[PDB]
Amino acid sequence: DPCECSKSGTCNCGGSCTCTNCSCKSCK
Ligand SMILES: [Cd+2]
Ligand SMILES: [Cd+2]
Ligand SMILES: [Cd+2]
Repeated sequence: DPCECSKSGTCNCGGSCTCTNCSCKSCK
């Protein structure tokens, strides 16, 4: 299962990360 980021289509890691198995440079 992909991360809500790639799943949903619109990442939302602006501020704090909550989702699991992430891989964004805006959080990581
Ligand atoms: Cd993200
Ligand atoms: Cd994240
Ligand atoms: Cd994510």
